[PDB]
Parts: sequence; C-alpha cells; structure tokens
Amino acid sequence: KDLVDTTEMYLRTIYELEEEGVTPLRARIAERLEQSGPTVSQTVARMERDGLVVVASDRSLQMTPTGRTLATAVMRKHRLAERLLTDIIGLDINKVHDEACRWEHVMSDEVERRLVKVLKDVSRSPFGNPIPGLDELGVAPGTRVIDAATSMPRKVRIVQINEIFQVETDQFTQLLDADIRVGSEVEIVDRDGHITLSHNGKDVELLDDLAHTIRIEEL
Amino acid sequence: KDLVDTTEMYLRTIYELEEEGVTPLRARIAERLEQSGPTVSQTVARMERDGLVVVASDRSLQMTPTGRTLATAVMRKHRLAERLLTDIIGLDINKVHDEACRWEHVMSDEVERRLVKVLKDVSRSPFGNPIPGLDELGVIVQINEIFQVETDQFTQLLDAVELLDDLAHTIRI
Amino acid sequence: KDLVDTTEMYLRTIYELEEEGVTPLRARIAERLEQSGPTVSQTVARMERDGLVVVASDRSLQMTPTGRTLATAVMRKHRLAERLLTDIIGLDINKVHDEACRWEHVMSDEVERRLVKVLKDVSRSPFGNPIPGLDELGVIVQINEIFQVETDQFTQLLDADIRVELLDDLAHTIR
Amino acid sequence: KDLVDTTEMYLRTIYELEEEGVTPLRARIAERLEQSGPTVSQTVARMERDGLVVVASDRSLQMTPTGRTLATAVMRKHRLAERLLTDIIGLDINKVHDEACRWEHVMSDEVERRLVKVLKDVSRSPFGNPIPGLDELGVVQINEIFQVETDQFTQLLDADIRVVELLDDLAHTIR
DNA sequence: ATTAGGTTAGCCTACCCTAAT
DNA sequence: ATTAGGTTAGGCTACCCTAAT
Ligand SMILES: [Co+2]
Ligand SMILES: [Co+2]
Ligand SMILES: [Co+2]
Ligand SMILES: [Co+2]
Ligand SMILES: [Co+2]
Ligand SMILES: [Co+2]
Ligand SMILES: [Co+2]
Ligand SMILES: [Co+2]
Repeated sequence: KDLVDTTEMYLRTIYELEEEGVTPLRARIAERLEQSGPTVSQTVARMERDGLVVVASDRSLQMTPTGRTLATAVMRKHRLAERLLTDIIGLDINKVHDEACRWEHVMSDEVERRLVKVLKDVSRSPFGNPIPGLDELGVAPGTRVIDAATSMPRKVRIVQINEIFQVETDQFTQLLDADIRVGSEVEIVDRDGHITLSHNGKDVELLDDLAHTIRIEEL
Repeated sequence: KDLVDTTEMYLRTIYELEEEGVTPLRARIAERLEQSGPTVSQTVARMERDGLVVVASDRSLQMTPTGRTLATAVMRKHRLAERLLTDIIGLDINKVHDEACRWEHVMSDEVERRLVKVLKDVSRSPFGNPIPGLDELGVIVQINEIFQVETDQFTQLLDAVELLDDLAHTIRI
Repeated sequence: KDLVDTTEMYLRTIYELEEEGVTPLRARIAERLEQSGPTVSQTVARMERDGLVVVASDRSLQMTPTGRTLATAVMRKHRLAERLLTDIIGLDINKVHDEACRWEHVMSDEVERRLVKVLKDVSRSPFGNPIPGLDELGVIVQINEIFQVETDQFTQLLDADIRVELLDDLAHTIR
Repeated sequence: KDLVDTTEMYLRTIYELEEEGVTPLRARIAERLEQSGPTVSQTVARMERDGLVVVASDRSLQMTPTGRTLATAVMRKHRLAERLLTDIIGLDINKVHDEACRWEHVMSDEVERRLVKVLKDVSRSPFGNPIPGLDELGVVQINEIFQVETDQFTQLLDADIRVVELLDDLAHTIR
C-alpha cells in the first residue's frame, strides 16, 4: 500500500485495463488499487485538470495523448525492470513484479536505454507481456485462457500472464507453485463452470474474473 | 526536488553528516535538502514522535537505535545501487548518484542480497564510500556523498582543482 | 483576504453561524472564510489548545465560556463600528460592513463605551442586527451579517430599496 | 506589542525619524519598535526586496518613492484618526495616540475622505503634527515619538500643555 | 549589523477515508 | 459516482528572538 507515484499507477492501470480489453472506469481503478470511491474520483479530477486524461460522456476514461504517452512509458519501465530483475539480478520470480511496481516510478529513460543494450531480447517481460513504446525510448498475441478451454481438456503452452494476474497473490503464488512458468505445457478444462490448469499434477482453479488474464498458445 | 521518501533522506542525511564529521543540526538538513527552516524542524518533530531520532539538549540530532538502523539501511541500499548501476548497467557515472538517490528508497532487502552475489566486491561504492550494515542484511580514498551531488565542482573533479571551503572536508584519503 | 486577526474572525464566525441557526462546523468556517480544510482544522486546534473552543463529540464547535465572551465582544465591536461609520462618518453603506470587518479587530473597549454615548440608540447595527454584550461593556427585521458580505446579491437587494429572489443558501440569511 | 502591520509601522517610523530630523537607521527602528536587531535588519531586507526602501551605502534608510508614498499615507491615516478620536468620539487624550497607532493600518482611503468632510480643519493632528499627503488623497507640536512616552507625556499634560525638563533624547521631540 | 539556528502563526496541496446519499 | 466533512504528510512565508561573533 504505497503507489510510490499515484498518478502513474492510475495511468498504468487505465493502460492495463485497455490491454485486458476492459473499459477504463473509475470503479475499476478503485477496486484494482484498493482505494475508496470518492478518493479515486478526486485524484482523477486532478489528473483531468492536468490534461492527463478525460472522463468521457459515458464515464469512461480516455487518456489524453500526453497522459497516454506517460502511461506507456511506465508500463515499459515496469517490464524492462522485471527483465533486469530476473535475467540479471536473478531475484525471486514472485517478488519480481512487486519490486518492479516500485521501480517503474523511479527508473530514468537513460537507465532504460542502457538496459536495452545489456539485455538480450526486450520483446516481452518475464511474463510474456510485450514491452511497449520502445520507440519513444528511442531504440504475436496468445489466446486468453477463458477462450481456449473446453469441456474436454487439452494440452497447451502458456504464452502470457497479465500484470493483473501477477497481483492476485493466492492466485498467482498458486500457479507459480504448480511450477507453471511461461512456456509450460499445461492442461485446461471448463469443468462445471470454472477453468483450471494443471502443470505438475497440481491443479490451479482460475477465478472467473482472471480466466481472461492468461494468453495461450497451441504447442 | 522530490525526496521520494522524506524521512529516509532526512535520516540518510544525518548519517552522512556523521560520516563527514559534521554535527547533525536541523540547519544542516535544511541547507543540504534545500528546505525551509520551519519545514525541516516540523518533519523532524514527526520523526521524533516516531522514535526515529531525538533532538539533543544541545539541538543536535541523535538517531535512535531504530532510526540509526534505517538510516544505515538506506546508505547501504544507495551505494549498492550505485555499484549495480555502474558495474552492471553501465549508466553514465555522473547520473549514477542521482538515480541511486531514488532507488535507495524502493530497493528491497532481497534485491540487495541478490546484488551482493552478482557483484564482485561490495566493500565500497563506485565513489569509494564504504557500503555499511551488510551484516543485518545477513551477508584518494573516497569522495563523500555530499560531493557527488555538487555537479559543477564534481565534474571539474572528473575533468581530472580547488574545492570550496565547505566541500573541503568532503574528499578523504 | 486578510482576517486582520484570524482567531477573532473564526470565533465571530461561529457566533454568526449560531445566530443564523446553523451548526458550527469546521467546514462552515472553511467555506465562509475561504480557507483550506486542513488550515481551518489546524487553526481551530490552536484555539482549542488555548481553551477558546472545543470540538464536540459530534464535530460541532462549542465556544468555551471565555471564547464565547470574546466572540461576542467582536460582534459587538463590529456592529458598533458600523453604526459610527454610517451615523457619524457617513461612509457609503456598502463599504460599511467591510470597513467594520477590519475595525472590529482594532477597536478598544473605551472607544466602544465612548461610542455608546456619542451614538443615539445602540440597539442594533445599521442592518438591524442586535448589538450584543453591551451589558458587559460596563455602560424587514434585519439582514444577517452573512448577507452583508454577499456583495452581488446584496446590492441587488439594495437596488430594491430594502432597509429580488435570494439564493437558497442566503435564504435563512434575512430575518 | 502588535504592529498590526509591520511594514507600515516600519515605514511610518522612518518617516517619523525624518520628521524629527534623525537619520533613519535600522538601529532606530529597533529601539523605537522594541524589536531585536536581527529581526529588523531582516524585515527591512524583505522591504527592500519589495522596492519599498533601500539601505544606503551609509546604512541609512531611503524609502523608495513608492515606499515613501505609503509611509505618508500611514502617517496621514494616523493623525486623521487621532482628530476623529478626539474631536468626534471624544476618547481620552492619552489613549488617543495608541488607538490611532492601530487604526492607521485598517482605515480605508474613503473613510479618510469622509473624515476630511466631517472634520473641521485637518491641518494638524490634535498634537499639532501636520497631516500629510492630503493632496494625494484626491480631495507648536509634540512629535509622535513623545506622544508614546506615557509617563513623561502625562507629566507634560499635568502641566496643561496643548499644541519642565525633558529627557535629552526627548529634546528634539517638541518643535 | 551579521552569523547561526530556531520558533510560532497561518496557509496550501496532494491524497486517503467513512457515512449517507 | 457524488455530497459532506475530515485527515496526515510535507512545504512555505512573514516576522521575532537569543547568543556569538
Ligand atoms: Co509485472
Ligand atoms: Co507501482
Ligand atoms: Co552516492
Ligand atoms: Co534519495
Ligand atoms: Co456587518
Ligand atoms: Co474581520
Ligand atoms: Co499620534
Ligand atoms: Co501603529
């Protein structure tokens, strides 16, 4: 509980929502960042006042070009940090997202560029999330799981884990324990209502809300 | 202008002053952090209220054990970051201290430990400043932290000079 | 923007609110004196520290006896000044309230007493507001003090020769 | 102890010193206003920063035109207030100067003008001090410094003196 | 006067919250 | 999502002071 930089985490969140294909609403930000209704509405006002974003006629949040540009740089900083954190520092894979959620707000554009050099590929984050706006820096999609599951199960390759899932602890640690990592060969079914994955005989039942947050391949 | 974490930079500063052999005075913090007199005196009161430091009978700042502990952890995180930044990331040597001045406030204990591993020696910072409290972590002589900030006078030092009487007691050896 | 004496204007405000039958809340003072929330809450704390007022269990502001006394003395000084300003100096009637809003803070008790003498009746202010705590001094019915400040809406009231529809907020203003 | 408006009493004092023929020095303000040395040197710095006055090469204080202008307005307000206090309000003559020392900082230009009208002559203050800058308004004597010296002044009043041995310092006070 | 170090009153903003709508 | 009323942390200026230069 300390966004480090409120404005940034708000924009990164709208960004995220757009990524997951969800409609950016004050309500989303609220639940996602565990902040009171009044609170987020006001912090957003401030943002709008700084032409960072605008509350549409339909209550949806449209980042101004400038707000959008920043949101993107933060997401980029995040994934780049994650990569460094794991590839170079070798920090525990679970702690990786949290550390980054912090660093994203204090990493310079220079350091970023240096990273690009020092890092092998910078296509995606350790979780398969594509690193954006590498252009501003000046330097294929997988199927949501919720879409690939069936009555009869099938093996398939984990391709992407959304930033929103990385936050769902009990849910994330769980999968992380089934020793599921990007690239894992996993099994998936729509058994009586819910979707589940199984890597090492271990089964992880995805929250209906999260089923959408995991992109898949086809082996 | 954004300490990232006020309390931390205040403590790190008291620590720093102690390092340079200067008496920690609210006044110091003020000039060093370019903050109003009333401001630092207040922020410090807050600190004292949280048993992080106490204003001596002679107005000097004595970090409580706890305060001292944190102050140290910060300095440690700072220098470690610097090392990482230069040795691994290879970020320009002038920008290094600034970046670290930020990272020091968002670097976890683990990352620190991982660093010790991935880093060659962790005796001192790239500026020769001895990395402290590596024990609780569970694991020319030097240009003081205060000089690393003096851009103009430091780059004149890198161009290699006469140092301001104030920055005199800054470079040890 | 210069209360001249902050503490006084805060207490006079609580008094006023009481007059208008409104509940004295930090929020009131905030909007009325156009000061930030944290600000008034702090200045009020200072006040409470000086036993001038106490924030009730329900967040309402109860002036201590001593705070109350002062609040009153200020209201009195205010109305007395207004009377002198109009009756004797003959200063323009709109400017009267403002000038008084200043003088209330620098008028001695003596001057007050002298005014009592030099002035005809000292029952109410030029705007019909009853002048208070005269006992202690040792010597349309009315437009509340809050309305007197509402320049635009007040001059619209004066343009009607009143000694006009009023904003719902200014409703409970003219007794 | 409450200048009401610090900058004003500072400028009014420099003005006053000039009147008494004394050289305006930070030191004077300090003693006259019973304020610490560092305090006045700083407050004055502020003033200078606001082009209200400048500290001469010889440490003397030269009010800028603008500073001068205000200084004048204050003195004007002062004496005008005194006249009203005595002539109209009829407030005790000793208390008169003090009350005015306060009002000078909260009296508007209008009330001043109104005063000009309501008052007989506005040549000098009740103490014989010539009321200045009336021209700008758009419409022998006991120096201001003596009027403050209560003990020595009441000793002067006990002799029935209107516009004995005076302290060598208070000598250049009565013109 | 100035250096040195500190103090109170009086203000503001960015952020967070709960109760009640 | 808003209305209503607070909050803390962190920062600021104007103005006033004692002690030691
Ligand atoms: Co992440
Ligand atoms: Co974050
Ligand atoms: Co450093
Ligand atoms: Co820092
Ligand atoms: Co009035
Ligand atoms: Co007032
Ligand atoms: Co006089
Ligand atoms: Co005065």
